[PDB]
Amino acid sequence: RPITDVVFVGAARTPIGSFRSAFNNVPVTVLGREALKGALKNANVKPSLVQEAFIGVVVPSNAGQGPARQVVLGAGCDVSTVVTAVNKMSASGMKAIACAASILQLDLQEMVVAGGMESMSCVPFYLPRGEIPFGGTKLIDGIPRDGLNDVYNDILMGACADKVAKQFAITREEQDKYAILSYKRSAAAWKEGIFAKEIIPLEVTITVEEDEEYKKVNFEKIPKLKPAFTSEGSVTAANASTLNDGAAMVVMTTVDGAKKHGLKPLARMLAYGDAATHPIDFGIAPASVIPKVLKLAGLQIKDIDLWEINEAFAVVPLYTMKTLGLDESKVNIHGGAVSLGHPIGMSGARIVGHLVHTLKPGQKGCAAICNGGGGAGGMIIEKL
Amino acid sequence: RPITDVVFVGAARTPIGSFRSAFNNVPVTVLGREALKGALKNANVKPSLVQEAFIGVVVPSNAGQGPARQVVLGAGCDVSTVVTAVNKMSASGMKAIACAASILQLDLQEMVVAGGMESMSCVPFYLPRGEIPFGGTKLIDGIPRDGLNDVYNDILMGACADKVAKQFAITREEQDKYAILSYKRSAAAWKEGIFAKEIIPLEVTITVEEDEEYKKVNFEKIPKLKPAFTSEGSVTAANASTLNDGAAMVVMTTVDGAKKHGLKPLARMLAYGDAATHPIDFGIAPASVIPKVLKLAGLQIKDIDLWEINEAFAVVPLYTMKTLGLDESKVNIHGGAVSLGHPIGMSGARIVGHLVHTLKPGQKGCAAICNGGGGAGGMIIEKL
Amino acid sequence: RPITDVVFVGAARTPIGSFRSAFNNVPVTVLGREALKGALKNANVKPSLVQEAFIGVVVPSNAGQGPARQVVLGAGCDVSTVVTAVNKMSASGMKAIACAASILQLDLQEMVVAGGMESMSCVPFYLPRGEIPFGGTKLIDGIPRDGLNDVYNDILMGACADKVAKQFAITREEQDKYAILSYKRSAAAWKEGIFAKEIIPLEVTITVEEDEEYKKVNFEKIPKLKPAFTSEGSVTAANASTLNDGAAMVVMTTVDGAKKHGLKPLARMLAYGDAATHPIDFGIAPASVIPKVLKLAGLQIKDIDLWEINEAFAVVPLYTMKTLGLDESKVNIHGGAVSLGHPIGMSGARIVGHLVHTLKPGQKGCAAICNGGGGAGGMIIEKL
Amino acid sequence: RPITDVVFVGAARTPIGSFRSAFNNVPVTVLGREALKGALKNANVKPSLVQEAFIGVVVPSNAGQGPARQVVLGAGCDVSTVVTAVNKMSASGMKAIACAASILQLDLQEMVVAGGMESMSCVPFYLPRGEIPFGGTKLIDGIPRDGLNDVYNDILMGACADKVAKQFAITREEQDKYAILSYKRSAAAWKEGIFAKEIIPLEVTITVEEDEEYKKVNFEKIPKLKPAFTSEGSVTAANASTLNDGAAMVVMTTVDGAKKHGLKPLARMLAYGDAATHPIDFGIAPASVIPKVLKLAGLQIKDIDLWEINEAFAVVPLYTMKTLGLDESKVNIHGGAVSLGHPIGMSGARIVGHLVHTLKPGQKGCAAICNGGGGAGGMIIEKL
Ligand SMILES: CCC(=O)SCCNC(=O)CCNC(=O)[C@H](O)C(C)(C)COP(=O)(O)OP(=O)(O)OC[C@H]1O[C@@H](n2cnc3c(N)ncnc32)[C@H](O)[C@@H]1OP(=O)(O)O
Ligand SMILES: CCC(=O)SCCNC(=O)CCNC(=O)[C@H](O)C(C)(C)COP(=O)(O)OP(=O)(O)OC[C@H]1O[C@@H](n2cnc3c(N)ncnc32)[C@H](O)[C@@H]1OP(=O)(O)O
Ligand SMILES: CCC(=O)SCCNC(=O)CCNC(=O)[C@H](O)C(C)(C)COP(=O)(O)OP(=O)(O)OC[C@H]1O[C@@H](n2cnc3c(N)ncnc32)[C@H](O)[C@@H]1OP(=O)(O)O
Ligand SMILES: CCC(=O)SCCNC(=O)CCNC(=O)[C@H](O)C(C)(C)COP(=O)(O)OP(=O)(O)OC[C@H]1O[C@@H](n2cnc3c(N)ncnc32)[C@H](O)[C@@H]1OP(=O)(O)O
Repeated sequence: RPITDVVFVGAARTPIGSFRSAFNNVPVTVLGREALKGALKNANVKPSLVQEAFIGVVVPSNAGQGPARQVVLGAGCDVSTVVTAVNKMSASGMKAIACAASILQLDLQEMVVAGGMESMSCVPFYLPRGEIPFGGTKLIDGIPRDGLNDVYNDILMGACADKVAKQFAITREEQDKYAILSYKRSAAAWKEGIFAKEIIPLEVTITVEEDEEYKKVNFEKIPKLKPAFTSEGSVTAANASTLNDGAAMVVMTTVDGAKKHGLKPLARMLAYGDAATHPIDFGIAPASVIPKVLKLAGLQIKDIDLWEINEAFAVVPLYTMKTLGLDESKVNIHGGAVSLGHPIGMSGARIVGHLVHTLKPGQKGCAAICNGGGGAGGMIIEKL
Repeated sequence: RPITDVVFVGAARTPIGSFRSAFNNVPVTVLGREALKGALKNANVKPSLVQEAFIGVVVPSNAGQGPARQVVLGAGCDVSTVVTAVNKMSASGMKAIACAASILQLDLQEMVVAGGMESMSCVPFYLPRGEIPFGGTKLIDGIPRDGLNDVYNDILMGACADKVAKQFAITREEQDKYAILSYKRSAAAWKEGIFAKEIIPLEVTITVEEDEEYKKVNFEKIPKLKPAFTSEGSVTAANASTLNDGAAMVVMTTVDGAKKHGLKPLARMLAYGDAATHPIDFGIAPASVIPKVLKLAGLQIKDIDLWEINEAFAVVPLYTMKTLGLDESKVNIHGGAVSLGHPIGMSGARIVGHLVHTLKPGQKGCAAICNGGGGAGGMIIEKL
Repeated sequence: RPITDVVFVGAARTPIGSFRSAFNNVPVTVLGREALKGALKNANVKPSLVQEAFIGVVVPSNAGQGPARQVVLGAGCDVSTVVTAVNKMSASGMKAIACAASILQLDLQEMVVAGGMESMSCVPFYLPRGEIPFGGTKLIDGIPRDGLNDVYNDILMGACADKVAKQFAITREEQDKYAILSYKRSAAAWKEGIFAKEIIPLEVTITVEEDEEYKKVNFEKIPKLKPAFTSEGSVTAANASTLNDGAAMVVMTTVDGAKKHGLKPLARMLAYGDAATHPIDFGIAPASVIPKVLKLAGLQIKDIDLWEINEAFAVVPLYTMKTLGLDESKVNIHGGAVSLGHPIGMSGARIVGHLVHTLKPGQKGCAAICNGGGGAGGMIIEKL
Repeated sequence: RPITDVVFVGAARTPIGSFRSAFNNVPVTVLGREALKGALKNANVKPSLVQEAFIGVVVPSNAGQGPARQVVLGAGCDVSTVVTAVNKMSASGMKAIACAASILQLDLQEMVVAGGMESMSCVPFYLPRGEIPFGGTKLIDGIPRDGLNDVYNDILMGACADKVAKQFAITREEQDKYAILSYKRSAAAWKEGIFAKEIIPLEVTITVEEDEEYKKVNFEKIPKLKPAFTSEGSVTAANASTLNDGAAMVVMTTVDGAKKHGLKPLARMLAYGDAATHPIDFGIAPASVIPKVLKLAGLQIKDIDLWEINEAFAVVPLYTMKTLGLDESKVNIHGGAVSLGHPIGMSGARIVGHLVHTLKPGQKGCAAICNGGGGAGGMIIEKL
């Protein structure tokens, strides 16, 4: 099969909750379950048709055995469904979609689901096994420990971004200008109904139906903030992604599978892949994966109508756009992780699902998402 | 490409350590690093040639950001290497190999490594985020919580095995006879040098060069033990797999990649896949995945020379053999997880690597490994 | 020396804070320090004159080394001051005063301070030393563990009170009537300025100057509440004492010491002592200690103008009054622990200090306070 | 009464166990129970005659409600018995005896028990109440937190001793010579049967009948050790007291009570008291309390036949002896806390009970014990 036989037939996501707020105490598996129910409904695919699932999640500690399996069975899929979880840090939700696409192209399955999820609010603290040391010991926070602290450099992802920003003269002022644009774009998109196709609401009693993060902004305060990660840094709490909860899922099949069940293909796969570099330099990895997947698709930069370059920090889209010569009016046009937030296992799936829904038929979209350890995932789709 | 273009060029593993013993306080990332270095040496592949890695690991809590990445960089691979972790419970090490095979068949990479790892000794305890409730709360053990307790039935994997055993009249005595055979087969294999090709030793100061579990047996005591999981049960500490630490890796390429680099293919891929059923019934899933992968390879039961059916409990090989009509003299002939131990992320890779080394040229081997949540992975290879 | 040579020259207390409210995160040592500064100021005694201190505190875990010493040095006393802490559960603050009185009567010191303190809000959770058990373990709440759970019966103090209430036909209705009277008396006393002599305020920024608990009442809801401790119980959250934070201190000397420093004796000691019975029956112990200290003072029930019978539960003053034939109009006339709250190490000192301030000159007051394990302290003073 | 009317009629103690060794996991209340039963048996006093108890214990966290009460009821005393715990750090066991003596002299009771206890092995770790902070927090060790760290200087008691040693030229070599003498004196006393009168054994299954610490010595290694507390320090693990478990109790009455019950007085009280100085200087406090209690008894240094100056560190007896001009052949003649160990709540009672048994009729003994926060207790008795 050619890669273009792989089609997306549905996509949905939860709202993104703010840290310890809307989805406080809501396990990641609940979020994933509701996103998957939503995606299957969007696809008009009954859960019993799903043969296999790949779900990204980075720090599922204390969510119980096989949280990806919990999601799939919770969404009503049959126990015959095959399920795997993947962790590629913030690329997890995209890599899950890639793995699903690979088994479809090899005709190993016909109907598959994929996506990503994270509850950063529910990440626990750790105590090591064995003898508690005389004199006491640290209760370890799983978020920096397994999520956000670089092992090799022993500094947070944001401090890595400070390094890249200084090296490439990406100023505090440019980062704040970009952050403001992201917040304003997120608000405009919500007002225009842009997310209506892709959002499913949750009851928690309250009903959560809107992204929580993007109203949490004070434009006048942004240039006044102190550096958040290093003493002479440029990255701040306003121009960095936030800690968040959410899930995003897609339903994928082959052209034959769609015909067989009378489904409407929403988009098709053109290319996917990954690139990596030094851990501290994850911020430049999207600029390497993008040419790689363009080449796989037989396309050039001018052929992409919309870019989703995950806003890990304002630093990353800024580096990527300037280094590759991208038009900012075609990049992250409905906001991104700086203003919508960043449940790390979710975001890679969210930005792909967003392109599936928001591209006009015929248009091509490219998503690129950097990840801890120095990587980035890339993916190109064509709207149908 | 055809699946038969996918070839294994190397395989290696650490010894398996017993719980809180040989590899006590040794992070999973150290174990995986040494297994990966060993596999690359076995393949005569310089680490700089590795383009992508998939590594299985089930409960990596508190091992730091991106433990699979830590392994790959620790082993000397270039920062350009693409890395993903996978969790399919005890099938993780096998599913990783499958994912690697898929991208090789699609010509998305040429040189890939895959495997699995677990340090059960280093799994931590959890405390949830937020208010410790008045009256106190439970400090949670990550091993049952994220590893071994079934979410849906709220019983341990061994209690699930008790259920399957009683349903299908797999007696305590049959389970004990199988357990004794496994311990004896493990000791005989060690004495005969069977594992010399696949083992790499580790310095921990001690040198660990031998599987620690298989000498921890008293044959006369085995029929005297009480049930380990349920009051009227048949599963015991002796006829159940143990808790362990270890890692296993393989190096994979295409027939063209092997030619290009002057490498000797050891084995080729014939088929891989997965099946699943009700979570409590994971023990019967290997009996479903085996016919599935036989059909994918165009083979019958008689065409397989060696079976590796992971010994999660003696129950599982016994059910599988009697349901499919397998010859026990061709099943788990050098022992298995009851006597060698079961680092859950490792075992699916171990049993495939074992077939790569121990099959005679021209022979075909089938590996099947059940997993929490109701699944099993399957794989068939042919020795060259 | 006769006991009547022992005189009180000052007394002060903090407001009582509600659980995890006004004094949340304020260590017990801060509360004790401010109460002791206040008492010394009330006495017109410079801190350098204090020779010895006894301070009651029941659960000082994690308050650091020698919290009683911390209080004394924090209040400005010289390092030459001798300091001891005592724990007699809820009798601690009274027993501390008794011990101080004993060394004054023996002329072993001339100027001493005594009192009680507790921060129930700051009591920690416990994890035992050594190997954390496989499968997890309980994080133990210090409040029930070291404060409120009876060791012998393995039930809470309130469940003990249910037992005594049922045995002596002290009804739910009588307990609620008493609880209402306590809340109304507390409010009336605050409005009338009754506590103005004895209270010192604290800055925490906010200024805490009033008892927090006594406004936390809904009179209409009281008869509607469910039992709080046992399924068919009579004790409820409204008619039981609450969990609270506070400290109370007194300054004591001999008649000669007062003359020497030109101090005004506020009251003199007539008798003190203790009685005890079966742990579950602590509620009847005040009725035994009262005749004991009356006999020591050469007095009868009619000779006491005011009674302070600590309101551990409404059960306890009710039992005591009816069994001894006391006039309720002379008992706990300005409220008590049901409505003002009950920092367990404090209350014994509070009720004595209250009598020191609120008796008219010439009048005699008797304080009696039951305690976990089956005890009660008693004390009689004469206002001067 | 005169102080000389107060008589000791019995004394006993557990062996002292080494940290996490003989009495590992044995609650302090068990140790105190057995010591109290033993003392009552030594006195030939039936437990039902005991009217009141004072028991010292410094860090009873997680030992349950009212551990002193648990000891008294566990020993078979009547529920009518009045019970109080006291904490004066390492003076607790002595101050308890003082408090008992005071109420006997005032004729408030006739038959009283007193002593001290500690299980340092069972001291727990602490987690504060409320939100675990983002980023994690310290699991606190109760031993330094509530036992051994000075609050004001934020250094351990051993670091305070380093300060006193350097200020007064008490050399490493002098401290080591004293430590060696203590270990040798302890071994000689054990061999000579010195402790046979005062020890009661315990079943834990093992029988513990001997002090565990004094054989844990290597004389040749002592001068080779590194400082234990400060980089340029003189205090080492060998010349400092150790962490230990144990309990010691006495039975006390008046000359009239002894006559009434046909008991033999063993010793009489001559004086008791306390002194204090700056917290870091607790090591010089015994040199202040000794002249104080000598004056109270109308005695001089030459009138004392045996000194028990608690060996918190070798520093403390050395300072005391040279400052007061004491004859070392009369000081700690059967070893002390450096070689026998130092359960902090126990030791003040142990050294007084030891004098009760080991003094010859007509001899006078003085005990002095320093304590955290800057204090020392002192006591003088006369053997009958
Ligand atoms: C490797 C590939 C990747 O994807 S890396 C990305 C992974 N994710 C991350 O690294 C998450 C990084 N983010 C964080 O760690 C947190 O959000 C950080 C930066 C630490 C901020 O947390 P925290 O300090 O708790 O936030 P805060 O809300 O209290 O803000 C601090 C001060 O800044 C202000 N602030 C914040 N946002 C805005 C805004 N949009 N507009 C105006 N002001 C803002 C807050 O008001 C606050 O101010 P103040 O100090 O209280 O006065
Ligand atoms: C879903 C797909 C899957 O892969 S499921 C499988 C995943 N893994 C698991 O589920 C791990 C299951 N195993 C376990 O949980 C533990 O190994 C269990 C069964 C609990 C045993 O742990 P534990 O009780 O600590 O072991 P233990 O060594 O103290 O043994 C208990 C008593 O039995 C004995 N015993 C043990 N093994 C043998 C043997 N081979 N021969 C003779 N005797 C044996 C021990 O001597 C011990 O005896 P005793 O009670 O001390 O007298
Ligand atoms: C041995 C000698 C001694 O001194 S023994 C005494 C030592 N101290 C103790 O034993 C403390 C005993 N008290 C306690 O343990 C707690 O205060 C108990 C009883 C458990 C209550 O705690 P908690 O359940 O958290 O309180 P809550 O405020 O949520 O109340 C529960 C429901 O009752 C109500 N309530 C309470 N007080 C009143 C009142 N004064 N008037 C009207 N209603 C009241 C609350 O509104 C609450 O109602 P709801 O269930 O939320 O609808
Ligand atoms: C304020 C009034 C007071 O009463 S203050 C006193 C209160 N109590 C205290 O302060 C307790 C002070 N003691 C302690 O904290 C511990 O005992 C300290 C000093 C920290 C020692 O603990 P730890 O380091 O675990 O001991 P350790 O047995 O491992 O010994 C360390 C090395 O020294 C050696 N050592 C020890 N004792 C002896 C001896 N008697 N003869 C010869 N050698 C000795 C050990 O062999 C050990 O050597 P190595 O480093 O393993 O080679």
